[PDB]
Amino acid sequence: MQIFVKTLTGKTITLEVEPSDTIENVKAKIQDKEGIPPDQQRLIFAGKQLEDGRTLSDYNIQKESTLHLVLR
Amino acid sequence: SPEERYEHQLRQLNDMGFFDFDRNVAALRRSGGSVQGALDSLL
Repeated sequence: MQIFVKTLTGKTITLEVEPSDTIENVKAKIQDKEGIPPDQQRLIFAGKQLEDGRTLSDYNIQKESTLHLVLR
Repeated sequence: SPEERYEHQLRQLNDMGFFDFDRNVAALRRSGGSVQGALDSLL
């Protein structure tokens, strides 16, 4: 499925992911597309900072959901 | 006025799921307009 990741400068990144992908995996995808090291990434969705060992389905992130990326 | 001044950052915060207007304005005032800097306080 596709999801979107939006930065504070307004760049929107489109990722190909699966429901059972972890947050760790999503940060790696982000690195592959944009060059951002995973240790610098904070992913935010619905007022929560997403934790590396949880999955997208754990957070009810589904088709065409949008996450926000904030750098440390 | 902070509400006009931070209109963009307030929209960003709402899109991120932070809906507490007074809490958001206060955090942005303390960080000088920085969402990045306001985020620890809001979590």
